[PDB]
Amino acid sequence: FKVSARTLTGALNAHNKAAVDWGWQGLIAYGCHSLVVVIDSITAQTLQVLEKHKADVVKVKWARENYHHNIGSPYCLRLASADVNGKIIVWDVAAGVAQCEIQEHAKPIQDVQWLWNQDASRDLLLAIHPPNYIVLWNADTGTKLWKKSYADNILSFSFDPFDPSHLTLLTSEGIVFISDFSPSKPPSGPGKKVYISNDCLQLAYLPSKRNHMLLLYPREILILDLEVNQTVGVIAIERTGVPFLQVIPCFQRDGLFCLHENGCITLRVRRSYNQELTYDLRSQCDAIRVTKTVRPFSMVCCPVNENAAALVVSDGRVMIWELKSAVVSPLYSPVSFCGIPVGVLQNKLPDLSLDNMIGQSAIAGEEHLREVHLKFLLTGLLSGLPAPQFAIRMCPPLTTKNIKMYQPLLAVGTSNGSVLVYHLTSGLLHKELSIHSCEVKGIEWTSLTSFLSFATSTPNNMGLVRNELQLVDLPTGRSIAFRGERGNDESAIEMIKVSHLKQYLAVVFRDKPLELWDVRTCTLLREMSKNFPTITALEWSPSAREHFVFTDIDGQVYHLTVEGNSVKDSARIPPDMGSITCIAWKGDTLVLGDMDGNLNFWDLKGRVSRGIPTHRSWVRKIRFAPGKGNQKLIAMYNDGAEVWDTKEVQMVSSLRSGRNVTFRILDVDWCTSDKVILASDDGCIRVLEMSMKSACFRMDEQELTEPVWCPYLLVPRASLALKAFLLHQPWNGQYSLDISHVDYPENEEIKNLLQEQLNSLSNDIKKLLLDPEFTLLQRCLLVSRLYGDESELHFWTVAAHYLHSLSQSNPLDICYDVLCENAYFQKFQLERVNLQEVKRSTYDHTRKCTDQLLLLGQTDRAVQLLLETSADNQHYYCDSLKACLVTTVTSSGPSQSTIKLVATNMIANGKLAEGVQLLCLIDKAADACRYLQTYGEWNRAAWLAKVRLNPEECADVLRRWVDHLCSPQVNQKSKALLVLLSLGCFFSVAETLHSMRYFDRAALFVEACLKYGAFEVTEDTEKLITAIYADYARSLKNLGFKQGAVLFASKAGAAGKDLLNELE
Repeated sequence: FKVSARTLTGALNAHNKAAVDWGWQGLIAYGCHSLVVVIDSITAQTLQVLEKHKADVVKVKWARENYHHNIGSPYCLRLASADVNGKIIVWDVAAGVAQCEIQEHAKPIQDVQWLWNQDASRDLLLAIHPPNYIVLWNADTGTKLWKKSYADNILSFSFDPFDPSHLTLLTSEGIVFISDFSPSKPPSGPGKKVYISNDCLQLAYLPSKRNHMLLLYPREILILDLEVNQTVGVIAIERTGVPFLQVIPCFQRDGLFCLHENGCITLRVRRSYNQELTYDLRSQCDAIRVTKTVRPFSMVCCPVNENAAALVVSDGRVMIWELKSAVVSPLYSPVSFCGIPVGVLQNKLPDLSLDNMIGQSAIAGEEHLREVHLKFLLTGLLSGLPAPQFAIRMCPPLTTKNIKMYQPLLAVGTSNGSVLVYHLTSGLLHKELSIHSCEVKGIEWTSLTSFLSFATSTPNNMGLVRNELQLVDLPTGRSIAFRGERGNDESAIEMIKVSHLKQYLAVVFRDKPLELWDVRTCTLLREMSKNFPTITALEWSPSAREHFVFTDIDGQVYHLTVEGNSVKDSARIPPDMGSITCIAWKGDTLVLGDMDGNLNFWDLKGRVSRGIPTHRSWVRKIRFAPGKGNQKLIAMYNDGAEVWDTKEVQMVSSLRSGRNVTFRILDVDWCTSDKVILASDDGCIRVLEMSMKSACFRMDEQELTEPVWCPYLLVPRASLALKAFLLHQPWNGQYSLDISHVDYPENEEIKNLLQEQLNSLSNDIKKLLLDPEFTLLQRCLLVSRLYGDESELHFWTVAAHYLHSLSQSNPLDICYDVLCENAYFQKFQLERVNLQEVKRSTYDHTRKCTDQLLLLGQTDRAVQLLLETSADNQHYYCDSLKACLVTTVTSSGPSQSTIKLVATNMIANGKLAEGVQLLCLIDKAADACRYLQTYGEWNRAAWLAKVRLNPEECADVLRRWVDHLCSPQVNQKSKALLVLLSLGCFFSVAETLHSMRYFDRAALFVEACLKYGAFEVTEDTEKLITAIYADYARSLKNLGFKQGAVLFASKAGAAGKDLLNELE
């Protein structure tokens, strides 16, 4: 029965309103009063608690994982936190030790967020320093990069998911836009500022629609369009409804998660089946009770599957919700499962992720099917310690007569009237029972499965107080009265004592004589007479003759003996210095505590006293350490606790509040012979060592009732090996998920760790893995989903979709933009320009709408819009001439040389937009795209090539864009890879993947292409395949996995013979 040091959390504080985050690793972290707690959602149990901050935690943000993982960059957990004092700590949650400290000024940190662009460096952090300072930090060495100051009060900021160089700020005046964000130089100027026409609640971008963001209001939700700076969608609640509190967008599908003031969560999905954007409510949960002391703070959602939500409320309760599908605007099931379409006889898992529950986006009012209904279910619940002022007690110490059934139980009393039972080994709450109707004053144990507790009611105008005494047996939970029915007119009870052998019991009142009881018989034995000294302290003798001693208000020490019903007196002691408030007895030493702060070390062997003043204020309670020959006591004062020694008088360690520790001590106890338990005033219970020195709790040595699936807790050499084992499932004929069938010469401990990690997977995941018809692409997608990585998650979906499309409507979702088809993109652009045209307001918008329509191909509706300029505007002649020209220039065969010359001259002189517009207007978009690319506007050129142009001319433009994206001054290789995959050039993708030392993603891509028939093994393409196979085999050999290494070396051919010469 080993006990490890640990801490237990309770209620939350007002400063922890927005301290919670759900990262891609699958763990949820929230901020306690001064601690960070990491919990799991699948099993709902606490895993690791971090305690180093000296102030309240205000922000917790998980790290981003958008980079290739290898030996140099293995899978690790990284956390960042901020406090009120203005300190930022970078955490490595595997042992409890920090890696970086950042502090500037003495003001609270208002916003912390990582950078998603990790192509070059993955240790960049941006934080806001009040009042107008923004600093970009480094998470590796804590070195400042640049500092920029503004002339406003920045509240929050968000990053553009599509353009890394775009950043926006929310100020008390308006919104500030930055378009020159870079880690090398600070922003040039203040940027473009606009004024909204103060009480905004949230500002975030929309990851589903480009150039879209939302503004949160208590009664309204606004969708804003960037290129027109106009509202295109309003989400409003009914007249009698609950105001909004928070909103969280989604990426896989166009949806929003909304949190209300009453604790309700609603899901809204964009309408696509039967002018402004409309979001229809789909699912709703059940509201929780709202009280002046209990209120929800904020909610989080899973960023990987977007099918689970977590809610945090003030009292420490965590609720986990799940979204389920079953078979207003209708919704239909997806066509492709795990990246590829499936039939009607294969196993399916619609609840695996959100994208597998509903279909892709569509335009309402267009000609086109199983209905899908979504509902919310509560499957998790976590509870913590109640309000402060606990009352704790420890189980009887472990002797050699009860080793078989000993269990280290802990009893904690609260003001609600309930008693909490803990285990202290696994850390889980064992039992919770409601006993009393008022605050519990004391808890004492009578056996290993029973204890006693008492409570008092509110005194009246005279002083008489109702007394309650209940005996509780833990396995059954029964509660019965001990004294009986004594009425509600009696004096209160100060203290109760149970003898060492659990035989007798004493009850002490304010002005009532002492009473002696029997635990087994539950009958009275003897009641003291009226002429009895007042009781101020009492203690038994841990030595059926049992002895107990007590003192009076004067100071005289009285020693009495008990044997059955007869009670006699032993001896007397001369008075000795003020009034005694606590007595402790063990062995032959007796210790007395006084008001002034003096401890008299009386020893009943030589009649000698040793008074050692503590120079403190007042002594509350003292208790000795369990165990024979263990002469140690802990003394509780009004400012802290101290550990002493009764053999040699010398203080061992001290803990003073305000000088050494930041919190107070409300109760002390003895867990084991070498550990102590301290109760804090903030609602925390800590188990510390001899010196009460804070330790670093490590997740490696921790016993858990239920295994937790987390590859990040394993060694770097194990996660990659497990990934390789899972990817190539068909080992040596049969299918199995145990290590002991494949050749893998490593130590037994890591093998057992891998086996227990595998055994914690869900039944449906295991069944999907054990499917002969589950193709390699689906396996790769499932592995990417399980590991929580984003790079492969984005790569494999697009790769599989394009491979299946080219091998042979199911279109790609619009969340990829330039990675979609021409017609699907063109339809969305037409819808967007129609929305823009609907809500034109002034002359500064009609011109822009006409310009957009003149490049989207609409020629008939642009002439009519042009013929509307007023007769007083100075541009009437220009607009009329342009309209007439557009009407008469519909011929493209003859008389086009001079028009092209004029366009080229206008482009050369500086006017580029007009020249490009005219060139696209007459007969040519490729030349306009070339000129746009020459001047550095790559995004508009790519958009133009996607809208117009045949799929034979856009290929060259996109290849040039990819080549530009590969420049060392940009470092955007992932986007170039995605565009190359969209272009259907698999050989170039494989070559550039091999050039970037991606030894696994290239081999998997080659295998997938060979299976799907993209390129054959000819006399020219065999060298690259052989080199990739040899490199992957070497990489697998470097990890200790010999089976995959030899399997790939066999297929390598003539470049793997040397590797096989040393493998075997």
